[PDB]
Amino acid sequence: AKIIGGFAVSHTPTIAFAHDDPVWAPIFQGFEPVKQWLAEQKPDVTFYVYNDHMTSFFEHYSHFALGVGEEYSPADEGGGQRDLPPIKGDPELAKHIAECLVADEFDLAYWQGMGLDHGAFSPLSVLLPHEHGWPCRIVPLQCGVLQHPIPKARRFWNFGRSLRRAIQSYPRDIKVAIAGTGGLSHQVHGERAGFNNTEWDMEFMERLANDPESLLGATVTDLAKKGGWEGAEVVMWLLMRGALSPEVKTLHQSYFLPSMTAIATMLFEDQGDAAPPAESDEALRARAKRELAGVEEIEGTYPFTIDRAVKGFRINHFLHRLIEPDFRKRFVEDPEGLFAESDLTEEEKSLIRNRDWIGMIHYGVIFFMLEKMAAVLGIGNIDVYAAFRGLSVPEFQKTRNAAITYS
Amino acid sequence: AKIIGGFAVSHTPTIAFAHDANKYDDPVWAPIFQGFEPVKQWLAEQKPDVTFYVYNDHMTSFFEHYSHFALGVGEEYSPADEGGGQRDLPPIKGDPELAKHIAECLVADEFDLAYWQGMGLDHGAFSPLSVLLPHEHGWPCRIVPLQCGVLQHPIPKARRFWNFGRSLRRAIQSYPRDIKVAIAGTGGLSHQVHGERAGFNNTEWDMEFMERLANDPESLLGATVTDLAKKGGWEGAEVVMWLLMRGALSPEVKTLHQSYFLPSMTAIATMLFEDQGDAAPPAESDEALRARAKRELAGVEEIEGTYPFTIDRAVKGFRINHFLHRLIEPDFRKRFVEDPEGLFAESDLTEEEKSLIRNRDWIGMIHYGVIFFMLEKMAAVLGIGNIDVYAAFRGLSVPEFQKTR
Ligand SMILES: O=C(O)c1cc(O)c(O)c(O)c1
Ligand SMILES: [Fe+2]
Ligand SMILES: [Fe+2]
Repeated sequence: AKIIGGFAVSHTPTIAFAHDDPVWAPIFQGFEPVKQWLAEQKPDVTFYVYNDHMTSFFEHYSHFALGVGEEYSPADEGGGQRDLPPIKGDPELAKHIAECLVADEFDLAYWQGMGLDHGAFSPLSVLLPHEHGWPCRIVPLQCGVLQHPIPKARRFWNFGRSLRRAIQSYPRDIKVAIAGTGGLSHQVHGERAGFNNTEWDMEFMERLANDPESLLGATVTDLAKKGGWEGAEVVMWLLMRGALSPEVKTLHQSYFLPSMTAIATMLFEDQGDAAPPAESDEALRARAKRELAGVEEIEGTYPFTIDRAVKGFRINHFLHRLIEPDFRKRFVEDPEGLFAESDLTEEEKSLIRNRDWIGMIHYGVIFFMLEKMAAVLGIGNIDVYAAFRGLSVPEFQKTRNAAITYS
Repeated sequence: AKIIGGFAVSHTPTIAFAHDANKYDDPVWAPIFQGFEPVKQWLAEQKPDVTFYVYNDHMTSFFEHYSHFALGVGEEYSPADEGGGQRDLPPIKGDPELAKHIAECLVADEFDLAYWQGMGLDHGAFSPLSVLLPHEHGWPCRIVPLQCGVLQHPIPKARRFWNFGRSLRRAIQSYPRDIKVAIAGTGGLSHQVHGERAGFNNTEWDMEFMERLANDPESLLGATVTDLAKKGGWEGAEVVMWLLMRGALSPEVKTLHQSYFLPSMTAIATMLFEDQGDAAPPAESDEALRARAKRELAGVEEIEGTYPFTIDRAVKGFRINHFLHRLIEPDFRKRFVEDPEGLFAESDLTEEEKSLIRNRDWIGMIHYGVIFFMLEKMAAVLGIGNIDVYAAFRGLSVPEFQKTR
């Protein structure tokens, strides 16, 4: 319910290839005014804004993909999975922001179970004591900055403005940290590959702390030019800085340009507000809940909200694979071998084994995986409907105008 | 540039099913198919070049990663597997150009999108398409599928679907090419297909909502999910997708057709609309729009050795980028090293895309249409560092290049 402040930090696979000297040591302590501040505050959760560099987001690619799931392992980036402990997520804070954001006409994606690559883990494993677990929980916002067109900077800034008061209206009194990673001036493709611009970096940083809104007119061009093509991903800093106070105070501001990137780092301390907010936090809580208010009075109905998807995820994911003609062939011949290899708990196993249709709907399975499972078992949709209504298929077809069957 | 009209239709898998079984003959399905004919033939006469196609996917191609407005930008689309194998239907061609133009306009109008390709279409798409268009090897037109995340709540507000169609019109209308575009809205009508409530319908609501959608759509925009699903069943609330297509037609439309059948779980319904032009020139011009639409990559052309990864690039790039993306699989990892020709002979890349890789032609891949992060994976897979890559991008040698600080 309260925002402690947000760190802007480069994410780079070189901070992770090596870490994991005359040239390194000066930036490792341009960093830790905030192993420090992440450890005296010890945030409950960190809203983490980053960019997947075409590892877990490619064939289907989103502009603002909120992470909603329980844990996040290291994405295998082509160099094997980096030995790190799975860091926890925060589904109910994830859910709550999704409700405020959609309510304020931001179109999200939601994702679960996919690796986090160096976009997240490289600066993390240097800001955070990651020896057996990580000191806080994570709400990853994966932005879509690589495949144009992409949201305008003003759209980034505004998302941040909404996100902030989405975190403020959260009913649990915890503290949250923001993190808009990425940047700064660099290009890593084309004949321009090596470009930098430190005359811009310094202006963008001083302006991004004391006057961000003068950055709201910047097109991709102005950005691509003043900082490299890939350096325009600092739209994600205008996101992060959006969710902080109007006025703030930089209690740190390091910067060093070694090999590939301008590696900078801005630490913000959240002041209070510019005034009370226009709409109260309960009236915001009211508005985020309006679309599904009193859905509880509908019976025999199990809304597939984020919380149900997280609870359902392992059995859902498992049953989703029936679309693979090879998975679904073992499912019929050697169901146990499939079970033993799964990561399905034992009631989940029983539910499928028993073909307990109504039980899966209660438990969290979404119908359309059962549609698939029915079809794989050569029993139609109708038998599932019948079994939902505790009726025999003939007693159920009596309730329809005609008796058709289908797969 | 020309929007001719728009139709609405259920995408029940029964339609697909009754088709493949060829039941244009039996008591039950015979009148239902006859309800599709007015849309069928309107399509066969108007001959649109593109159907922009609003549908929903049913946890097939969209599960572990799940977006609201997901624009198919790719070049062609095959039927998905739903646990029983792909149906027997030709792929259907896409329209990456118009997809790219629309993408452009919609982001300008502050719609956060997703782009996707390579992925099958499930009964959401091919169930009514199989019955509305002829297809013994060859669909009569192209499509731009818009896949809507209507299943995992919260989803966009009803007014946000409407508003989408509203920008979608101006975008489509502003496309600098003389083509006929039709607009499809699929899903519904009343039905609920999970839980103890399964079997629910409401014919009264279906009829109130279709006439309202037709003759007074803005009256629906305040509708919440709880309204829609109390009135129309849980999965019947997917009719916000009819709002969206209605959103991209004229304020007034000629409703040429309407049919209703309720054989089983689903109210199988259809509406054909004829577009009636704009009865007053709009508050932003076709040229003013296009300007505002490339606005942010305006003058990008003048930047040396910069190759933006726009959607035309991504579509050009897709087969090689997909091949180079599989290097995160540890099995694909090592065949790429132990038997590259075996991996090449099994792939679907042109011979040129193969050579560009065999050569490790770093800078020739960047201009072919390969994104750098796909090479960043390729370099570290094969032993090469990124150090030589950046240099090759400039023509410099590994030791000459490092001259920087
Ligand atoms: O059983 C049906 O009539 C039905 C099944 C579906 O999977 C579906 O998406 C639908 O709209 C209707
Ligand atoms: Fe990045
Ligand atoms: Fe549907």
